[PDB]
Amino acid sequence: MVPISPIETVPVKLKPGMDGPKVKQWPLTEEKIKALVEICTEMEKEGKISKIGPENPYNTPVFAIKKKDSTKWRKLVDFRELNKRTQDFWEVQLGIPHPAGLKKKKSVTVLDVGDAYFSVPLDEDFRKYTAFTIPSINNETPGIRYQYNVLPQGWKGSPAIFQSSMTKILEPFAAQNPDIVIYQYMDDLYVGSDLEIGQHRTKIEELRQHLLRWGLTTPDKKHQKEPPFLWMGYELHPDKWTVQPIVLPEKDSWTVNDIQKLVGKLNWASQIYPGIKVRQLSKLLRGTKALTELTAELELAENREILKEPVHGVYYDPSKDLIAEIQKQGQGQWTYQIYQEPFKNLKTGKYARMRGAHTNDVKQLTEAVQKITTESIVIWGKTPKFKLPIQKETWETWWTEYWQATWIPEWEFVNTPPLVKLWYQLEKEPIVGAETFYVDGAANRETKLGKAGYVTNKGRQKVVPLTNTTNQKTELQAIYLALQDSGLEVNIVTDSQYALGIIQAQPDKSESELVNQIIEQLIKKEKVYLAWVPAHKGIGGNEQVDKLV
Amino acid sequence: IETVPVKLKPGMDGPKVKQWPLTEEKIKALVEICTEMEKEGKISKIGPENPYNTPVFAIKKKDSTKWRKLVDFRELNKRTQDFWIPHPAGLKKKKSVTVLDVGDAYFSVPLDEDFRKYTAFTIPSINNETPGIRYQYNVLPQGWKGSPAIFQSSMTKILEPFKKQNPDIVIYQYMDDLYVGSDLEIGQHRTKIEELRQHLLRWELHPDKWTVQPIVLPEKDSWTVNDIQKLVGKLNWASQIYPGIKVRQLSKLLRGTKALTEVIPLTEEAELELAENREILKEPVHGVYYDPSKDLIAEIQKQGQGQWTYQIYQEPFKNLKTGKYARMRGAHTNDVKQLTEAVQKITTESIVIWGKTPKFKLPIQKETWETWWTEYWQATWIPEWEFVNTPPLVKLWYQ
Ligand SMILES: C=CC(=O)Nc1cccc(CCOc2cc(Cl)ccc2Oc2cc(Cl)cc(C#N)c2)c1
Repeated sequence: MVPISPIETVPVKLKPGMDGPKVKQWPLTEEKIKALVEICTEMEKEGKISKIGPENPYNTPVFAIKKKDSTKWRKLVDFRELNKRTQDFWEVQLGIPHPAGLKKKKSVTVLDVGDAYFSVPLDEDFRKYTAFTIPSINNETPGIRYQYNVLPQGWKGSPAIFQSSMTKILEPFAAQNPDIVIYQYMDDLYVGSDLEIGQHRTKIEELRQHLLRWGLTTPDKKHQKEPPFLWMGYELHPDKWTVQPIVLPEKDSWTVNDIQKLVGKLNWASQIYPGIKVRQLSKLLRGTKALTELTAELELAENREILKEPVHGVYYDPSKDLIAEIQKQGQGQWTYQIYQEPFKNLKTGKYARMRGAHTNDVKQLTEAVQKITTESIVIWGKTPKFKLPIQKETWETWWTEYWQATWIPEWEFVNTPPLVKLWYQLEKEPIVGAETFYVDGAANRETKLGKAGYVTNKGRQKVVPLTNTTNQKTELQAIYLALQDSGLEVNIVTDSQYALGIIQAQPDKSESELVNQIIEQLIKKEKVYLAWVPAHKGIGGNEQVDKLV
Repeated sequence: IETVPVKLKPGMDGPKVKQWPLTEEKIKALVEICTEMEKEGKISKIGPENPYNTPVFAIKKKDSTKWRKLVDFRELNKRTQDFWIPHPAGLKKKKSVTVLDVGDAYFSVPLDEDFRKYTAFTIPSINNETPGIRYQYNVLPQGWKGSPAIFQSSMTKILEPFKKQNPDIVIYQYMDDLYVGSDLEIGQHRTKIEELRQHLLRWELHPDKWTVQPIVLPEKDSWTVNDIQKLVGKLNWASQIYPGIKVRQLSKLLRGTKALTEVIPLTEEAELELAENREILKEPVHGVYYDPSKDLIAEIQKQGQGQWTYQIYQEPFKNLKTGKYARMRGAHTNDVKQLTEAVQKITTESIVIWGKTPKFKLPIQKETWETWWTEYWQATWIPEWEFVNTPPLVKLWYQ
């Protein structure tokens, strides 16, 4: 009998002010009661549990669920109340590794630990609260009473405590064997090395002996898992990886739950499949929080054609440069590919414009860059070099004149149309020899009726009356009218802080048709100088009188 | 060497703050730093029974090519129990002030064994491959509000000899930094600082002329319509700050639908109204006082060509401090490096003037700032901030 090293128990307490779980045992069939007693008796022999006296006041229900096969019954303990009453543990395995991050290893072995939670002891002081009772047959005897001596499956602390224990044991072996790379995830271990398959399977055995010293079971038999490995909905292959097949439901009538399931399934496909877009379906979801409830459908039918051809991703090589390329898909949609070698994509993806009233392409590309940047630092611990469909001169003009501060990391122009551009550019000084339009607009709140127009320095004038409008709508129309009726160069004076704030944000597309018409006018002008004055101060040409009448 | 009792504020649990992604070299930097801190007892590894967490990252201070560890103790500091020194008004009035790092001193003092579970941080792993290394501080941690307050007694004893030697040298402490001022205006102040350096081993900023820079109006021999229109707009804005500003005579010049580039001669009445407004803006603002119970607000505007303006206030139009920052520092091509340096200079000025930091209103989208500001940050503290997404029309007026 060689000595097993002890696993140090994690000290566990309950949430403050909670005594513990006192929940009555559910009624059970005689066959279920018998089945539970057989399982528990074996476990008590194993040391997983021990019988407890009447002193313990805490109890958690137990149920029996039967897999028809082997007429077999499995014990299910419901710790939900003790889970609510148990302390908070450190955030554990938030997120999962992404396949494009894995480097290539000549040999890779996967070991799944068995009865892992039961191989790790529980803190003696907390065992009192894991108590359950097996009802007696006919309820003519006191029910059998048990407590756990190890980490119960389904308990709150079991995953966190297991992973902490597993790391501590693994740390020495990894330092001793730097050539191997070991990854930890849940009840599995991924060991990879560029070693010859001989020395690899040798160190795999050495690691298994190392776990034996602390009493951890491992698959010594030729591991049932062999490449390809299916892991977290990924198909993993020695030189390639891809997403496990995606199932998009087909129904003449699609409930809201299917669109919520179809949009997420499309997002998952987008990490390796280029050109996936779920914008039209997500718009249908909006305004609806109920499961029971298509223009768009051609793009969704196009997604099925895209998903019909197989697409795979490569693994990451730290020696080569990391590169990301972005394309404008239209309707605020962006598509990107991250790769190190041409046509060999580690991963792909999409970006959707944030919910805004106005916007432009340069801002959206900037946001796409930030997202890819954060995603890449997560996955590869570095920022990629960017290939971007914007001229250097265009980005230079934008950031030097944008009122906000902005930055894009190292990048280069790629001439893959459509190219992001600045559609219009306001002047910074008034234009000599350009006619000056003083504009104004106003509406009556009660009647919703108003006027918009202008007076100019050459005596040109116009006032147009309007039906279903507001002060903000009229102020914009006035500017719009000045643009329609002026030459290619024009000075426009307004008092609307609302309009200047819209124009000074430089949209190239908008929700309001009035804003987009102004944009279309600005694009046609050679020079436009937009100046602001305070209203009702008697500035000349500020004909509030004409539009208010 | 006796740990002092510390607890959280009543009704407040420890900080539970998500750690954000770090580049590989910053992870490698922190691994080297925290391994050595373990050997020196500064920190010790911890387990999953600790649900608390505070973000940590790495920076390179100027004059060094060695990584440094910064912990974002903002959430802990706000949840930390308030600890029971009036701010030195002389420091802002002193000709020259020098800033020193006293953070290493805190590591000699043990931390109360009960409070350490609240100083938990996590070195992250790339791609969630291995779980993060979790530590907790065994000694007083840099960046914590309780670290200067607990060490105040020791520091008072350490610098009591130097203070008696030089009673014209001001001393102030904020976080892990020591602020030493003087009216000496001597290059020997640099050596006298070396005297304070060795004295610490045994055991350059100068105030701006104006707290609030004046509002100025152009002086011209010929005015255009556009010139008079921009003037009336500025004066109307200043009328919110200053009482007697009048725009009536200048607006009467604008009468008629005149072309923007046309020159208007000023009347004698219009000249007078502008001179009376000049005189109004020469005087200081009326009844502007600092309340230590209120927050300071700092707004920054990007002016172009590496120039940045800012104003510090508590009540709008009652500015306690305004100023402008230009730089030849290695930030000409990067707007975010400029803003981050600007945010640092303004917060330092804020520490000197009131001994507290302001809440910034930054002219930048959140996602851009959050992705990059740690790349250029060099200070042991971190202020608070929010994001301005609507362009201010006032930008021209501060220029
Ligand atoms: C016959 C050759 C062969 O099969 N080689 C091979 C197969 C797949 C991938 C790789 C390269 C990346 O794989 C790893 C890389 C490192 Cl450095 C460490 C552990 C790795 O394996 C992991 C990783 C994860 Cl996160 C999850 C899983 C699972 N399930 C397996 C190589």
